[PDB]
Amino acid sequence: DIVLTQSPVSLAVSLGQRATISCRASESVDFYGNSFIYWYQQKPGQAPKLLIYRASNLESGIPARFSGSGSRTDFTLTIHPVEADDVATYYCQQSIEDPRTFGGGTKLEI
Amino acid sequence: QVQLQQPGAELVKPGASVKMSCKASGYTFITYWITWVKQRPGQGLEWIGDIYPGGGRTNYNEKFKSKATLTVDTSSSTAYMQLRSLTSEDSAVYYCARYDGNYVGYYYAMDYWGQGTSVTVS
Amino acid sequence: HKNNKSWMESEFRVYSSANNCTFEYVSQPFLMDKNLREFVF
Amino acid sequence: EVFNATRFASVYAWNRKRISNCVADYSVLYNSASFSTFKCYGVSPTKL
Ligand SMILES: *[C@@H]1O[C@H](CO)[C@@H](O)[C@H](O)[C@H]1NC(C)=O
Repeated sequence: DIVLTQSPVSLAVSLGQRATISCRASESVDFYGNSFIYWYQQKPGQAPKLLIYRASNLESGIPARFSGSGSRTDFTLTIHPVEADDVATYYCQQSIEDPRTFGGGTKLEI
Repeated sequence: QVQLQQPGAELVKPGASVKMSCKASGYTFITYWITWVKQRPGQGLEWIGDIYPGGGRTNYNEKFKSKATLTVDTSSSTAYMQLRSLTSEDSAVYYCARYDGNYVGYYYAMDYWGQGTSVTVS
Repeated sequence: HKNNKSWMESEFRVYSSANNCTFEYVSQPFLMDKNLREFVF
Repeated sequence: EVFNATRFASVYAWNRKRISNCVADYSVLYNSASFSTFKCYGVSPTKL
């Protein structure tokens, strides 16, 4: 079971600044150049919404501010600029091997 | 177009069993896998199992293999999840959602999510 | 055959049908070339 | 041989090839980008 750790546990970012959420994998996620790491945004009282798939590709309908980066066992999610409606919990999910696990989550505060 | 509908809340006595429905619409139900993800209040997300509506092929997590039983209803395009031996630790929010599962595509990327249902075990 | 002036195998007349085939193997001949050949099966 | 065969049979007369007694290098499948659909049932593609 791959253990995903998300740091920082809580992040405070003002308007127009850069927010970075890093997801660390206990085991390698890259597979023939493909990194199976997905990023989700879960507003309180609502289901998570997909933002980044394959750790580098933006899902359709997501603003260009959200961006993903990283490789091997370390991945980072970058939001720039950060808007008011970004207050939610962000989760990282791996799918290279079963069972698929989710990170502890990072709470973003304005 | 695509909609996944779940009841708002469910109440079940401890030690009993509860059956769940995940209505699917706006897409070919049999061509997309359905999974369930458990989220304890104030905690993260946990995978339960993966099922394919076409043929009823089921994949279960080792932790939830004896707790959750998953079935499908292709006639009504509804996914069914049954929990047995419910305890206090099973009170959480479970989300039903679909992924295309294409390796050269999204793969296990989970684009759309169901609203989820919260259960109080008391 | 008149042209080749030799015997060549026409067809496998041992069996009528071939269904649900599982394994196949090909190797160099060992039955060919007062010599005694012994095989244990 | 199966993937790069010049001629493929029709769907009603689909050709079947048995693969056995060999080591299967799946790396060519992942490296290939011409594939548009890659769905595996009952087995994880990374676990193949
Ligand atoms: C043709 O051969 C290439 C060689 O790498 C392989 O990647 C591909 O899968 C084969 N089949 C095609 C292109 O349909």
